[PDB]
Amino acid sequence: TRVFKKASPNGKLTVYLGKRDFVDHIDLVDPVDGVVLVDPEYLKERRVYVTLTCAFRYGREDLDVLGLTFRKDLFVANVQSFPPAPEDKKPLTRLQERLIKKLGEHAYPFTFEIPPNLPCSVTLQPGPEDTGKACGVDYEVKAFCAENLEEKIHKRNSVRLVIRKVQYAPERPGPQPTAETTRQFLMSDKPLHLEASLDKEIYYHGEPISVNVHVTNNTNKTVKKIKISVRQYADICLFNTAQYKCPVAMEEADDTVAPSSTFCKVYTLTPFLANNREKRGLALDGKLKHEDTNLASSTLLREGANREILGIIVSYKVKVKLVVSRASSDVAVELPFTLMHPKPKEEPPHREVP
Amino acid sequence: GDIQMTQSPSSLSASVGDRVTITCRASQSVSSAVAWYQQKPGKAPKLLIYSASSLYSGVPSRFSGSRSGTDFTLTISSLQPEDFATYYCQQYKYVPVTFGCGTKVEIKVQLVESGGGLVQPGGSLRLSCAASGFNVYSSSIHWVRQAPGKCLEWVASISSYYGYTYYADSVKGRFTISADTSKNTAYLQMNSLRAEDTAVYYCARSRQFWYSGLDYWGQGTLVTVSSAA
Amino acid sequence: ESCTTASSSLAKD
Repeated sequence: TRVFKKASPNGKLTVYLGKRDFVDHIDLVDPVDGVVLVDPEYLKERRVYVTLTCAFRYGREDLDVLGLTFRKDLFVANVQSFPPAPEDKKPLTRLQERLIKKLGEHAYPFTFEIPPNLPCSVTLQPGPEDTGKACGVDYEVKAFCAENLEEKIHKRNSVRLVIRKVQYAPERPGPQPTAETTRQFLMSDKPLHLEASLDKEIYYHGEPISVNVHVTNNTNKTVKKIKISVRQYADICLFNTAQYKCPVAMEEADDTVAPSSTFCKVYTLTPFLANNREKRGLALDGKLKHEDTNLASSTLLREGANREILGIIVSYKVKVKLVVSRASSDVAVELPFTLMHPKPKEEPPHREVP
Repeated sequence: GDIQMTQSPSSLSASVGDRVTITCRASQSVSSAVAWYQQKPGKAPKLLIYSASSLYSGVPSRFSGSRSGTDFTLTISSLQPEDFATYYCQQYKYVPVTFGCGTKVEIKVQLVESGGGLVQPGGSLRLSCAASGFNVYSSSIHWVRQAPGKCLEWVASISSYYGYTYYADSVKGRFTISADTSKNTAYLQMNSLRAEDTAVYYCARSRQFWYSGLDYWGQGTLVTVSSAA
Repeated sequence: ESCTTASSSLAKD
């Protein structure tokens, strides 16, 4: 197989890593295991450490202007690399031993443990004139040659690389999520009744989602127009919750449902980037350097989790909006669902110009 | 700049039920963004292997691939009597993705193209690609020309999920691509036509959300240009 | 003021 490598500006430091992503196995995330190549001839300060952090760009502007680097550090950890501690001892992994056999004693392994309850690698859709770093949530591996962590790490004395966490659809599709309502009216002897449902629960990006809706409109009033909104419930916990939401898929129908009438129809909606390009602030998945990505995956919240992660939560919900002859009589019905990657197989050979 | 995928085993034959090898030489570092296909005399060229390693669904295991540096090898341990074809090597790390000429070896889901024919030089025409069983919003669409007696060349591409259109230099601002997502169709308009345009063009599925090899394509359609009527 | 990420190969087993 193949292995990725990154070099420090000074050439003193050559990190080898295997995979730029990690399987969140739900129960676990694949450990960040890699190796470092050091040159003791160039190294004079004899102390080498490598850092993994899950770090978040504090949102866009600071001092009301974009710039600086306000990394709001969700979690940081660093490992003593050279010399390896006489205390810290863990078994070597197959990948890393293969690398050493490629390299020898000059290279030194490291293993990072990713606890659960950690955000998936996501990034907020930058605005059209955002030439700074795309603000968001991602993990970072940085190597350096320093006496101590206190030391002001020289950028020359250091090398960096970014990594992304990913999730994949559970094999068992979820049961159909449905939602039904019955809105009474002061002017209507009998209430309006609404029912909405989806074809399945699990979904893949780029494939259409199909909603059925049934209506009983036996009131004195009509259902004038019906609006279909696939919406992105993105919640953030930078200091507290914030249910900042943006529609992604918007479909309109003038399907008139009169008083004393029935209705039932199927619709299809398809999220994608292009239509929502101009909606600054949308959430997408992992972001490597500058590349085009896909729309944010259906972030999984663990059932056993306490829902207190100071990260980013991405969930997806469809809403049907019935307009009535004219009071806030118009009624919206909400239906959650999952929209996220199919089963994983390989790396992201993202397409771009040479 | 432009990438070349040369082929050493250009002409082989007289080989029955044996292990034979196929070497594609990459004009540049391409990592694993390389795929190999096979094509009969004038049929739909189907996928064989992508990323040089992952053999496709259903394809017999007698087909295998390997990569050494920028050099690429195909093995058939034993040539099954139907395997005789032209086998195409193609890098797909850079736009334009490029196909090299393949290997003649011999012995002594719905997708369809449409809208081709003959056109006078300097004319214009529309080419159609009906697709069925899948979705444009999950699958990229690609038109590729096959000049008879010349290698394959990607010419047109739509990322409907991103709404991006790629073309090659010989069709910059000259041939236009579009896709009726409602009708699940690809349309390509040809302007100011010349001799090079006379070839059989194919439309081909990708798997847009997560790119892989070109799996199932159409039957190909001829577009002819001639000074006569 | 940065470098370039490249790759490398291995042998199975």
